[PDB]
Amino acid sequence: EKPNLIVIQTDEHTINTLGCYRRLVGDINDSPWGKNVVQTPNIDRLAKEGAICTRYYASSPVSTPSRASFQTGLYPVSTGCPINDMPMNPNLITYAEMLKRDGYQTSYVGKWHLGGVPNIGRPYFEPGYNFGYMDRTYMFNDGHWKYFEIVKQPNKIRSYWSGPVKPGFIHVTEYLTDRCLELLERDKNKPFYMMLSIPDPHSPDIASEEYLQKYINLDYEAPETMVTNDTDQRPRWARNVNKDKFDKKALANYFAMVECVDDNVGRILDFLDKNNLTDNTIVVFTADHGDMLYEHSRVNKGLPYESSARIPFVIRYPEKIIPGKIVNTVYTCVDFAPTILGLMGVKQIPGLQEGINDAQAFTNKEKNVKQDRIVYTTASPFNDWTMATDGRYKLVLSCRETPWLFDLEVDPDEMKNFYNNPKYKEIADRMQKELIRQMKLYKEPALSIGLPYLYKSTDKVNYNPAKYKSKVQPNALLPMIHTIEKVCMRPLK
Amino acid sequence: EKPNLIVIQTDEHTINTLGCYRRLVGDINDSPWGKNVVQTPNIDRLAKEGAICTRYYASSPVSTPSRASFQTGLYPVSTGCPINDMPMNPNLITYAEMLKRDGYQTSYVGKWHLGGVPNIGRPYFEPGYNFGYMDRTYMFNDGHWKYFEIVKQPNKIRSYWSGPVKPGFIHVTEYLTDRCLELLERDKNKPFYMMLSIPDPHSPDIASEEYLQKYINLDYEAPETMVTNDTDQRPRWARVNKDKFDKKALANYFAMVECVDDNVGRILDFLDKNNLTDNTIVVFTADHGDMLYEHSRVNKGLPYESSARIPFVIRYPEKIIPGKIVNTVYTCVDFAPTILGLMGVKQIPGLQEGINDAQAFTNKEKNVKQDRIVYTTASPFNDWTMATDGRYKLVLSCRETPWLFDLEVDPDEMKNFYNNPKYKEIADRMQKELIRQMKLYKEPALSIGLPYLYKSTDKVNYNPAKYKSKVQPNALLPMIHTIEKVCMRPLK
Ligand SMILES: [Mg+2]
Ligand SMILES: [Mg+2]
Repeated sequence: EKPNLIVIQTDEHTINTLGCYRRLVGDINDSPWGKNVVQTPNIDRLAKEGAICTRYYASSPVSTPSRASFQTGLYPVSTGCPINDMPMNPNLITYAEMLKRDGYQTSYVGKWHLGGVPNIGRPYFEPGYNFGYMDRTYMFNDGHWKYFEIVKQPNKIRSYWSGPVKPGFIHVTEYLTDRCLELLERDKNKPFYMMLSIPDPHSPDIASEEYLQKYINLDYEAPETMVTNDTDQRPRWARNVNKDKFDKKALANYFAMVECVDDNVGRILDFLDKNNLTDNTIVVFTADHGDMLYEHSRVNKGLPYESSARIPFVIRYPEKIIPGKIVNTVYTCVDFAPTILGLMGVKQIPGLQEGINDAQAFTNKEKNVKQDRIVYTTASPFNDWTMATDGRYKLVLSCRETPWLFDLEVDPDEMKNFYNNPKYKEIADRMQKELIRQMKLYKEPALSIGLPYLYKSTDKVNYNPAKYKSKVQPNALLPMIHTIEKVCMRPLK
Repeated sequence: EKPNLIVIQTDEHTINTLGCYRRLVGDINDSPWGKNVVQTPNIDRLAKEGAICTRYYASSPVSTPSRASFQTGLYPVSTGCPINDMPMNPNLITYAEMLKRDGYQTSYVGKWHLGGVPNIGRPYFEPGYNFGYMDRTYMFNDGHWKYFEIVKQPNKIRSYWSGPVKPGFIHVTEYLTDRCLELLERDKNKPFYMMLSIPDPHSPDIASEEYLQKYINLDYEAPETMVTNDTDQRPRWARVNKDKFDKKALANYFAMVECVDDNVGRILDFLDKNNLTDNTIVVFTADHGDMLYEHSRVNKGLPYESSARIPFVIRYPEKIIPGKIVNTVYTCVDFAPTILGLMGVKQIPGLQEGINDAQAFTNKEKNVKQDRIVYTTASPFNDWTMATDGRYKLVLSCRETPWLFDLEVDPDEMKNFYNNPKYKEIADRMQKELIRQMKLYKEPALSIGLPYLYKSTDKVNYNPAKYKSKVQPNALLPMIHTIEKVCMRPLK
């Protein structure tokens, strides 16, 4: 009996907003922002009835590069899309194409960000190459709107970022979930692969008023990693919101968005239970990247810090995954395709897979799983930092700062550098040798660009991003391309 | 046994630079520019040994839209790329994909213009989706550079617009022809489909000195269709005066065509030596033509015959009788259905907005003519639409009142017959068909709400800026271009 696959992805979602991750490091009611943190009962069910990954990271803490690595089993340079808005190479084979080729009905509902399509001020559905997704009716490339209006039935939709909900407006999280439930009912009696990518926790921290009412008046605490000018000891790749400008209204909005998400994940899980698909359906809860959310005095920033770099990875496969399993092995989005295809018995993406198939970690009987492994992450807009982690030690190399070594056992809040401590010399050496080796193997763009990285603490910063930029002539035809995309390619009539 | 397919396509190539088309309308040594016109012996061989199409037009007289229509059997709006630099829909099936599905080894050497990839100052090889093409090593998206230099063997090339020529420099036409022949030798004993798209005629008009010396000092005459500021009676959609005629540019254009024709001979000589002529279909065509000083215009995509018409010569010795002339009107939308019908290959699944007229080439008629009207569209601004039955050409526009052309009575297209009472019924039946086809093929002008004039009494009230969009610039493009040059398409 071929297992079904449902992947639920969020955008800019910090693991600290999930109770499953907060309980792993302490009380579920303690958070960087205190006790009024959002509770995630429905997502936490997947952890309780399955496996939680404590060291899952984005290949790059930016949307397009991470999403690309999740589909391809490849680092962002080999996907064609290391920067946002770049098209993913249409010739590359995705895990969805492998599922399609094994007789699976494939559907994507939500934000793609891999099609390279223009912004038309409204959701751009069916964007770019299918990449193995048969139903892309409710797949749109990019947008931060919170409300949708349905002008024509298929997917002719007007989008709105803010404002009260007008009479025919639907909150996007509910809409996309409602659409996914419909496709799930149609394919419940066949091998099906559904991916719902919800964009809500993302940047425009604007939430539904029925969710905001529950958080706007509550009290929140500024994260203890927040800085003041005289207490700023952060690396320069992270030097912004000082403790004085911590915004509790934006925090309440983010918490309200996460509750809408968890409620809507529950409707998907309630459906599976009612239609008896829980046992033979693999459910994954994940995100493209996380959010600093005022931690380290940063917000919405692609950083090697845990809150931004780390992504939630919770998987429930009742048949082959024991409940309460914790996988501590370090992983990136490059590992998803080989691992998910191995777990489902499906053939691997042919040729180069720069990741590992660790389906054994979930299929074995060990309640706590850890393998000795190092993984590397990359910076998206400017490739200005690189990072390697073994689970406890995190090494950051940059053209904007001298090397930084973090110890999560001794300093979980990543507030101190241990690179120059002679007691950590062997660790630093091992981590630096691996980062350089992985940088060369996975074609780190910084090496091709010749960025001035500092591999020694004696080095000085000499970096102007302008020298590595290629100024570009503006296309005079784009004003007319935008018109034909709106009125001809994606018409509201 | 499955026939081979070789398609040779040029860029911005007027039919009047081909002697096959010049002899169908007058003397071969008679041109709008005089008797010093380029002679095209090798391309003329395909007309003599096969069929010539007297009324073949581009779907849109602009590169990306016409190229997309040729591959997909669809008008440019349905290809995803009605305008240049827009990418073709990667989900669409091409005739190459249908050939790949029937065992054909498929290859493209030259300019694609459908991948939507960025300009990197050098050729961008392997551009975007394969679209049924299995060898795209020498397929580059866009660029009209005259010389290539090979830094690293596969496809790592630096490009020159026109240099004093250094030792490593290879002229693009010869380079691309050299690579096609290398791929043709490797697949000669298997069913093969090769397309060679040469960008040469389309250009900043710069030819190799070996070919330019043959034309730079000769004498050329300004076309009689040229106008002065005081004798201009052209439609406003076409509004280079005489005296701004550039014979040096013309010489460069003719020298470019002679290099092309010589290089087509090498492909034809290869087929003859390897005995592949009889079971290989060879097609010579172009995306669109060039006004080349005719109607006092040079490179503008217009409904005039020099821009709108495309060369279409086809030789299949097994099924096509030598000397055939097909006068049925066609657009590039018709190629895929017809080529697949001719090769006995499954038609592209789903909607085809064109016809499979392989019977016209296979039949016993030396002069084929069936009643049909076809339509062409304007690429950048959808400002004009055209319909033709072969003799009468109707142009509708937002910049001018309706224009009816009679190519029997006025082959130089200088007069309007729409408001001639003898042509009232023909104009009415032509306009009805244009509007019917415009609605059927989703003409963008109707969707944009452009102010098209459907009566001679109408007045032009059109502001293009009212229909154009506001475009914010992308901050990331500077860094994306660096990644493309150093990571995606490196010279090292
Ligand atoms: Mg982002
Ligand atoms: Mg052009």
